[PDB]
Amino acid sequence: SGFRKMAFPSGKVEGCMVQVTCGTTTLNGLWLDDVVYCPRHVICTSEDMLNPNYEDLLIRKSNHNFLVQAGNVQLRVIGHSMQNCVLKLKVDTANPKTPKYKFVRIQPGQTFSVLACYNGSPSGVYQCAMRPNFTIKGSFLNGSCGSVGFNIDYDCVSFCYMHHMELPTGVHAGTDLEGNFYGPFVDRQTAQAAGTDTTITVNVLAWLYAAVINGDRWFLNRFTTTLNDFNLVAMKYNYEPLTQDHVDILGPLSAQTGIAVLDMCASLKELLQNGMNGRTILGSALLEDEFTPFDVVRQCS
Amino acid sequence: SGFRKMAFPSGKVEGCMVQVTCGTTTLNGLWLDDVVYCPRHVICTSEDMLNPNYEDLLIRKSNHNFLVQAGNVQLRVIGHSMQNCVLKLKVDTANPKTPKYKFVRIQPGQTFSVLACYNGSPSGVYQCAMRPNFTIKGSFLNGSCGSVGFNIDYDCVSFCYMHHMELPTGVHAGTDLEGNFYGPFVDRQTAQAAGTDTTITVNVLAWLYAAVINGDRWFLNRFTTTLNDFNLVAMKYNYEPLTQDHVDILGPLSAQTGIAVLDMCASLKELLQNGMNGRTILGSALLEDEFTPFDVVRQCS
Ligand SMILES: [Au+]
Ligand SMILES: [Au+]
Repeated sequence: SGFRKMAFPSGKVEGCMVQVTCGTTTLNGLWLDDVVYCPRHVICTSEDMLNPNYEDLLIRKSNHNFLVQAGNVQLRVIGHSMQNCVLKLKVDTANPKTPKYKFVRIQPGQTFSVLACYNGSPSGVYQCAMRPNFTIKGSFLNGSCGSVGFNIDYDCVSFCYMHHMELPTGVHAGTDLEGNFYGPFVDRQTAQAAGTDTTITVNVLAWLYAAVINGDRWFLNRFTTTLNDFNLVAMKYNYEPLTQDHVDILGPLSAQTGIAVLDMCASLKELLQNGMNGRTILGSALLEDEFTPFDVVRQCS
Repeated sequence: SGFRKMAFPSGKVEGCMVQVTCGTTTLNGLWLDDVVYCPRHVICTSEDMLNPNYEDLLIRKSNHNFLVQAGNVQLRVIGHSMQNCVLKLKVDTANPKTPKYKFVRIQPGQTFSVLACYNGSPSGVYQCAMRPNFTIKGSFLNGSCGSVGFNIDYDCVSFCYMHHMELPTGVHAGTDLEGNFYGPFVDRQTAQAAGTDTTITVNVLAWLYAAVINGDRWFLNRFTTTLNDFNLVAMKYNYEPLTQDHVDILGPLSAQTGIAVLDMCASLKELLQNGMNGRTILGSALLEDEFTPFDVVRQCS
């Protein structure tokens, strides 16, 4: 038994992490096959970030200006192009540690594991979630740009995130592995603000289902509710509106616990209306919303 | 910026994870050099766990009774011995993915990253801490025995934990890589209880120092205190008594923030005496004590 914030084994991704140095700036790149993916702001300095015509600055850059390093080995760049906000550095030698992988753009609320990297070397791994305002609450210092978020299905490593920016409000923003930013954020240093960070409601119920099968049952209570009326209380406390799909995904969680999805919404409804009375659920004094229903069934498999 | 619960990159440890099957039971083993380390309860069934003379059951076991599997490769066992509560299965082929490693027995309060494994395959990685009652609050299902906890220093992978038991109270217990259990727990299914889980106080102050450099400063307050008098309030709320060593380890954290260690103890003292008024620190509604002072300086490096 036991429940914890778990991240995927990052071993397959560590073998894809390289260092990219373009002029004076340095960050990390994702080495898959014979292509190295890195944020396109590597071709910019601190003054360009104020407002960078990225197409103009790429005109002055050539193949030998991109230094790809994989430990004590230097990769030879023989081609480069700009795909949205990412850089595709074609190299001559393929990555021998390339795993089974795809490029998947995740949805708001889905979770993924992030490998923090600096100078192409992995520093740590933690679990993250795509907040409804299309930001993430990760740990990213300077030089962490190029770090990726991934999911692992048996043998397939599903790359989904790449760090780019840190907003002036403390959170972070980035793109998928195709270069398209998650949300209305641009790779430019300006006054960017994210929306009101609502709570992934389907991820809270899945987390409450994990507390039931682990001992924490003091929040279980003798009330039920309807989907429309629970969404009224959920909308007041800045929660995501629950849909019929979210109810279905918790089906397996409801089938094993024998607690209906609407009965869990009522118990949650009382936690929003009465608080927690100083008590804890699964070692947390607040309601955790960074566990997908699939994250629970995987940890309780 | 940003602060999160980070675990070490588990890539170096994934290359050391094998499957050990002795008779009807199966679990994971740590393949370093030509030795495979696994809990010695692999030679026991469900009925033996009631009370197992481990020396007697090992008399009936030979080399061919231990099946070591590394994916689609079977390892040949040519030697086996019992070191405390671990099993040393000598094999004929050395592990090519053996990293730089040592066997270090950590102290209560220190942190380490755990790789959850089932049937010799890594499932996830999460950060853990050695609670003062010598247990851990990890996530371990059936078949997770043999999973290890580790720290990584540049190139040295410091192995420190190996999962063995799940107590009837929900927490877990295990040994170091030399077989010696952490605490007064035995590899036997009986009525074992851990002591009162106190709070690692030095790890709370280091966590509060991380909140200062990240924005969360509402808990900063205009009071100071002494070490002896803070330990009076700390002893009431089941906290670890603060020593002069704990004060010194926070030196770097106090030097950069310009907040004295005693000033942080006073702010914490008010958090224990007044609660949190429903507010959060670093996204948590309680005081987190699973961050060593070195865990903070590493994340703020
Ligand atoms: Au960066
Ligand atoms: Au086990």
